[PDB]
Amino acid sequence: IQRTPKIQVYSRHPAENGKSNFLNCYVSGFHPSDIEVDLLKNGERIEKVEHSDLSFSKDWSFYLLYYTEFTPTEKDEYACRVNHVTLSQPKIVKWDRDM
Amino acid sequence: LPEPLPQGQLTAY
Amino acid sequence: GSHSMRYFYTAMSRPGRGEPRFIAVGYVDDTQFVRFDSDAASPRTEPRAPWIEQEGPEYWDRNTQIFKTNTQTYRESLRNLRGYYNQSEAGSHIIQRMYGCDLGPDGRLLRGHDQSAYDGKDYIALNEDLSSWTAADTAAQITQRKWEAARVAEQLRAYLEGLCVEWLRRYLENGKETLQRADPPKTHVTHHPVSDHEATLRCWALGFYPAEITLTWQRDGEDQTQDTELVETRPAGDRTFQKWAAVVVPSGEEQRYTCHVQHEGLPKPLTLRWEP
Repeated sequence: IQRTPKIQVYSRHPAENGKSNFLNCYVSGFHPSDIEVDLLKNGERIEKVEHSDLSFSKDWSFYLLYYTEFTPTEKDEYACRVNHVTLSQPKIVKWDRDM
Repeated sequence: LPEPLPQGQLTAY
Repeated sequence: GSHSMRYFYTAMSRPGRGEPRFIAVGYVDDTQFVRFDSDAASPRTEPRAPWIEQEGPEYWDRNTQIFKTNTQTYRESLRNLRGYYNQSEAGSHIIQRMYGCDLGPDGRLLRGHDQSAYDGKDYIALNEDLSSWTAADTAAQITQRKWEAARVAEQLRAYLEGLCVEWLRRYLENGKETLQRADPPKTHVTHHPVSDHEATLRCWALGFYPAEITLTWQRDGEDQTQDTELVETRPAGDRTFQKWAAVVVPSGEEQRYTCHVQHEGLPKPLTLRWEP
């Protein structure tokens, strides 16, 4: 069978507007490993997003971390868009500095 | 260090 | 006083899109230190932790030979398993293997591991005795017979009890400043009203290593296990991890709640409460 990914969008350091930080999108618990992940800034795909090397957990499910540099602000909206064979359409998860 | 290869042919599944 | 080394192999077929991809990554505890990807422009083992960079050319070429050979062999294995399950040549399939050694605080193999899965389901594993196999089904039984005839278990045991432990101890010494350094979590409790008479108390643990941690909410000294939302520990990207646990409490009763944090890097377990 197939397992749908769990998704968490958060920053490396506590969010401080005007201060450089790192935006992370952690996808995990999914099986087959093919997965599409983009980080969005106000709905637009950020370009130089990197990710960790494919690895997996004891239950065989895969996990990957996607990240990019980024400067938090008062109105700029950030989110993570993920698509997987288990998903009917891309799933959007907005960044909540309190999550 | 990962598991070294055998002297002969690596056994497939 | 606790350490392990693990290698994770993932081989994925993709009919119509080339030969199966083989990826291997190596970890010491929660720190990745090497990688290999058959899809790379120039497939070679690459360092992923600073302390492994000091290894010389022979180490890297030895690693690369191992992974390049595994790449070809796991393409045969995918073909074989497809046959064992009477599956069509049209589907994509995955074989995963994870193996390694566990050390106690007083060196020597504590336990060895070797497990493989097909399409996410357990397929075959080496038993704790490092001499016998446990096959999931009649298909895995074919692999078992092949491996017994090729003395696979005996070779794996020799590696797990020998080189695996030796190299793990070497890595632990070379990277002792990080691998043997437990960073305690920075903690704090946040309060988020959810209605006129209910509020969310969230206990945060940030910047810790290793990933192992215990975060629990107690009400009057009683665990609120069934009422706690506990998120999966996640990587910060700088080697450390983050985690939180939240509970919805009746407004005005926040002091009846305590967050308890246990982690190797802390001088003593922590007990936190919301501080207005």
